[PDB]
Amino acid sequence: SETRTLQKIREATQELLKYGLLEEASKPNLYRIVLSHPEEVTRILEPLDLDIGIDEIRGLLYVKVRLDETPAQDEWAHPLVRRQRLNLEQSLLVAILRQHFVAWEQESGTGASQAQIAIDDLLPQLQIYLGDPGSESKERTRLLTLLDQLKGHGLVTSPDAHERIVIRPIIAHLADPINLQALLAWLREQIAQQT
Amino acid sequence: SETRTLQKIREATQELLKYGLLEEASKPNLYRIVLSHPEEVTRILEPLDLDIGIDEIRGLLYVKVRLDETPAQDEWAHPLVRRQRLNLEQSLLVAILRQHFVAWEQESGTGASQAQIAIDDLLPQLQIYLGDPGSESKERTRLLTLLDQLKGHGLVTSPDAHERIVIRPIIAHLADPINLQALLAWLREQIAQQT
Amino acid sequence: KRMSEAKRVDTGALVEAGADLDDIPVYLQRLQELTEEALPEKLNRFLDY
Amino acid sequence: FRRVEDSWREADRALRQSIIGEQYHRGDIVERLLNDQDALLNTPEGRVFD
Amino acid sequence: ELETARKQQQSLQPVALSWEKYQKQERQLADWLTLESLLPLWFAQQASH
Repeated sequence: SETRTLQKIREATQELLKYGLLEEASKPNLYRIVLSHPEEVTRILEPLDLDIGIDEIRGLLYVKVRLDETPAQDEWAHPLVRRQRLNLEQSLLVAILRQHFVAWEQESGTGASQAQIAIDDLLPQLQIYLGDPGSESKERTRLLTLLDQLKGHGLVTSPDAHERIVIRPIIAHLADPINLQALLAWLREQIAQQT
Repeated sequence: SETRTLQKIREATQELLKYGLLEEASKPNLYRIVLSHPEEVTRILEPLDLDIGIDEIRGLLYVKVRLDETPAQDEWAHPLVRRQRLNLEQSLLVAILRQHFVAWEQESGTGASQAQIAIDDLLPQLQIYLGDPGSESKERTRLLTLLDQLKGHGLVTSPDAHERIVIRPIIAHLADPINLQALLAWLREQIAQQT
Repeated sequence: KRMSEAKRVDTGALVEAGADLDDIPVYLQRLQELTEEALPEKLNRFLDY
Repeated sequence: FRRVEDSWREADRALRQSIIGEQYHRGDIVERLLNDQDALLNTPEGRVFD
Repeated sequence: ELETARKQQQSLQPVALSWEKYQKQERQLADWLTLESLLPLWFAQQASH
């Protein structure tokens, strides 16, 4: 009786849900299709109490919860969404990436040029606090494992041929980095005291 | 104004998605919510290329891959499903469990859920096919490995204190006799491969 | 009369069909089956085991 | 005694195997068990036990 | 189970017996109805000559 949803809208919505976040530079066709059918996409997602956030300046689409406004769960919890608490090393690396992404977006534009940094450049920032793990191979293994975990979190790309990663725009879309700022202040204070 | 789905409907569908099946005997309110707007559930899964399966004789609701304009090809390639594909020895143990289920059904009827068999009851049934590892603990480990996954698909409960399991009614449809004939044919092509 | 008497003592097989001069074939098939198995004639060896 | 246990386990295994076969009457099943019972009055182990 | 199997097998025997007996007269009836059909023709064939 009732007509089916359009094929491309269904496919793109499922694609984004699978990936959480996506780029026009990555898949421009789905990007434009969804942005031409935002009402349809949100209607597809609102029964799930989900929705999408977008950033045309950096060229990113991403999911977002659309529950009823501010229930008692300010530390929100959603059935279909299992939450995580990344570890102090993961949080440390995220803070490092946040600071250098902030710097890049000034010296290279707000996603005008995709934010980048070299492995040999990230490693010193970690070494400020963690110190030398014991060898260059150990340093690279540590940073690469953490970066891969972040990539699974949809935050960074794998290093290029020049060992330069690309930072996804989603970093700018974190909710409450004030915790990250406090954590970084604590880290710098500790290393300054422990040196 | 907005196309927001009613909160109870969203709750029921979110739970159904989270676990993929819903029994009235366990969660009657959500089951009756689903069967009060089953067309709504269909029209919400239709965007996702998914469909609602209903078996009121056993008071059960489960989600099943829909046919797109392409019948999902190998439907297990559907983007959303988190699990892998089913595969043979799981089918063997499913057949044995379904044999015991149909025996129990003839004994006391279809809609109930009291069927059970112990780890040692299971062990000979598979031991026929799988050979003897050399220790009872090893074959019990094999069986528990199978049961963990099958519980992951919702077929069985966890190994209880008595080393028994409870057959879930959904097995009536995974072991769909039409699908059993299709699998018998597939087994014949496996023979051809062996040939 | 005889079909009805058979129905009285049956358990599970004659339950299906009725009793008329057209039902007869089912009865004879059941008798043939219960003759193939030769089951009723194991009795006095099983009472030993 | 363990060797006798082996015989009875093997007989149970074979009986279940044959039951999965579609071809046996009720008589076949109920008679093969008695044949087994008399089967294990022959070997030295079974004779020892009985 | 053995006991009940024997009990059931008893009943159907006279049923088969009576079925055979009934078939006897059933096949017999055709002969005399055929005689009824044929009777006028024999008399007429004699009568013509």
